[PDB]
Amino acid sequence: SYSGPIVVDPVTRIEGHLRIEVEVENGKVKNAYSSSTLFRGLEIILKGRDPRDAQHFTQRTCGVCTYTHALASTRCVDNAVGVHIPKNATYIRNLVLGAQYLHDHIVHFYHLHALDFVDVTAALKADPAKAAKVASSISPRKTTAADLKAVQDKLKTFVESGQLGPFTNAYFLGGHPAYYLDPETNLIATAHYLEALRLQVKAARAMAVFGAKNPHTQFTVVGGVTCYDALTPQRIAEFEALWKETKAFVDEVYIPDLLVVAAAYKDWTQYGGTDNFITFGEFPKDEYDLNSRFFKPGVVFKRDFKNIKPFDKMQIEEHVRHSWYEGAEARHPWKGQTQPKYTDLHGDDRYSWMKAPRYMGEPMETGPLAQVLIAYSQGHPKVKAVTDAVLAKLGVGPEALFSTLGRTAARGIETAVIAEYVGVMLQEYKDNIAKGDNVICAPWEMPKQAEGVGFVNAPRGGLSHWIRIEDGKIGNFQLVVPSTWTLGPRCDKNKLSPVEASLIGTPVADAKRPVEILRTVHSFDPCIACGVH
Amino acid sequence: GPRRPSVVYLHNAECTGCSESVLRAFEPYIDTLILDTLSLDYHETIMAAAGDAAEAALEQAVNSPHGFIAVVEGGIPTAANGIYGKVANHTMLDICSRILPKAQAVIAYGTCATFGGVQAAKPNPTGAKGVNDALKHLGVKAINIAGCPPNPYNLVGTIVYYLKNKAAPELDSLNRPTMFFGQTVHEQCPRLPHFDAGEFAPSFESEEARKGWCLYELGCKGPVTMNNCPKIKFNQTNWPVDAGHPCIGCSEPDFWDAMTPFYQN
Ligand code: SF4
Ligand code: SF4
Ligand code: F3S
Ligand SMILES: [Mg+2]
Repeated sequence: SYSGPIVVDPVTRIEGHLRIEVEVENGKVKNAYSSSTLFRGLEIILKGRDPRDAQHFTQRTCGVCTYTHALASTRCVDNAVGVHIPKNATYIRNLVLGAQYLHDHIVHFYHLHALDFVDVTAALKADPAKAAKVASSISPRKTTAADLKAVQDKLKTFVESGQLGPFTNAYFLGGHPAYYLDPETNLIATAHYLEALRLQVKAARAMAVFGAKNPHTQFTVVGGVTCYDALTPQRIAEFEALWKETKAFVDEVYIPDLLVVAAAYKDWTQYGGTDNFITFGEFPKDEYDLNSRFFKPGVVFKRDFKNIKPFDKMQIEEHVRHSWYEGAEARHPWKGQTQPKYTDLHGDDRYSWMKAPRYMGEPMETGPLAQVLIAYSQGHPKVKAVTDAVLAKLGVGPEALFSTLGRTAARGIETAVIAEYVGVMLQEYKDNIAKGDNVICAPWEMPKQAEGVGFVNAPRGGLSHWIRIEDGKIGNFQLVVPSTWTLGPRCDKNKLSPVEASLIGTPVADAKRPVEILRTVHSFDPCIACGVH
Repeated sequence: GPRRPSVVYLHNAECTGCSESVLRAFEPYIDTLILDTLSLDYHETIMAAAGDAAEAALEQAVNSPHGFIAVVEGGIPTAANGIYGKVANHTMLDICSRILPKAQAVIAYGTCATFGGVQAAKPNPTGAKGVNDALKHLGVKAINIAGCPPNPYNLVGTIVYYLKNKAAPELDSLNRPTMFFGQTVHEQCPRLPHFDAGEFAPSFESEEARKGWCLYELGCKGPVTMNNCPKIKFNQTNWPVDAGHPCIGCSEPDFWDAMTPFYQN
């Protein structure tokens, strides 16, 4: 078994530019470093600009989690100027965000994560009749042998061309000891990967119905939204049809596949756990009360879910000691600093362009596992029902959630819960219009001096944008992004970040093809343009 | 089947919104594009291989005797000898300098790759440049498909034209295809009769905005922006002004600095 270093650079099937370094001893990871290798400096660029312009710049933090930063910046400036947006603006903003979750998580599972678990080439060996019986046993949607043979025939032609394209040099080519699925399950997953390529077009289109376009929506303003056409029955019906189809795919395709893969990889309940969790809540009734959100905020330390702590936004500090910025002083983001200073890999013990956010000094996982576990522990009835059903189907106890497998399952749970909740929000929105409320934007005034903060729980977790307005301009603007929490480096107390800590203990069967490292890293759904900005 | 043309897709200083836009391809869809039309031989967002295996896949594609087309997303950071952006511990400037002169054709996809984009906005701490600007000394002349992100119709149409004709289509003075970028957004806009009548919405909350009046007083950059947004739309369904929001000028060079404040004209 292997002892020595392993470097994965680039980590593919993420957003952005990540280098993972590990030290392996006798076949298990004993140390890890998360190195983000692109900086853009959007916070520097924003200084001095009109606060109304911020959302347009910050949306370009990330086009995978598109919309989320426009929403965070608009919430931030809304908050700074003290505007209470109309009910319909909250509904429309919430509906577009719900649609973003569905798009993002579907694409993550199939197009980013699944090639760590699915040997596409082994699908060529499959018996399509057996595969169809399996597929039809796990879903109410019935699949026939001919349906899957059509996929197998297309794949065969592609592989026999010799041009493997995105599968070139895959870790599974020729077989790999860490790839466990049978040919039939590989064929089912491959068929659904291909189906998801077309389904995600619809899921993204749902955002454009109200939000102009995807990627990079263009319907938010300080004070509300601009899309008067979103009040019309025709646009609402268009959104509703796309949502319904997307939800059917979640319920009938994604969740069953997630469960069939998780059952085959149950050993992955043993790896990739973390200690502490933070979440901001999402889908407000009241833009100024996080506790009015469908998912509520909370903080948990050392897996102590009986003692959820309230979220105190003043307990966030972003460290730079192990990052490529000047000095070593952590800052709260209303006093944030973005002062690049590169020292190369491990120069002066610095190894990333991400800052290292800490909450009360602790490294915090954020994202679906945090949102799901915290909501479960707050008694959220929909999250409890789906989570319990998933654990029962897999035949595991709640402890299994603290793992790479658990995190992957939580992403599915979140998707299912949000898919259902979008229908509730949609009905509430219709009901509001029917009462005669046709207002979508409220007037406001720019203060010369103000502070503001906006909170979004994005697909990867707790996103916050922080503004200091001075002379009516951007004095300071700081983004603290979910992947910054999860994938940032060590802090000035030398505490490993969640991704780094989670990698300790990872087995590596073949150091040339370290798929186990990818499985854990991908389970966090890294977004490095987000983390660094 | 016939050999499919090889595409090497590079990611520099980018947000991945351009990659995501390609996933939105419609008739043809992205599955058809990568199974039938093209061979997508390197693409960090979706490729199976990682690390050394991904680097080897890149080398295999670039050195193929069959040739390749490069599609490039993101600006190239040039400050401090390129160190603000690295892949496999090589600067993006070095990677693009080595690869792009070997391509049979280069397409710069998105305003970042074409013109420098969001990270090139003042004060441009990373010294980000568009592809042609960064690599002019090497003779690279990428076809520029602008927008933040562009319409994926425009990428697919350019690729199809090149494969059929073995040449770039007619290009404008910013190296953008005239078949997509030959008209202003504004001359194509449904609100143009209101513009002509001097019927401007004074605020987003106004009855005039509700009635679909022109967004020029609220900052619309349609009159100074070349793109096909009102014609093709996005996602087969909408575009900014039809969603009630001004155009921000996102297919134009330097738009982050030239078109701001976004809510003024
Ligand atoms: S052009 Fe816009 S959407 Fe494309 S990579 Fe640049 S910032 Fe992102
Ligand atoms: S809304 Fe914009 S693009 Fe349309 S007519 Fe007015 S200025 Fe022109
Ligand atoms: S902002 Fe961009 S997407 Fe079209 S409408 Fe204006 S050129
Ligand atoms: Mg920041």
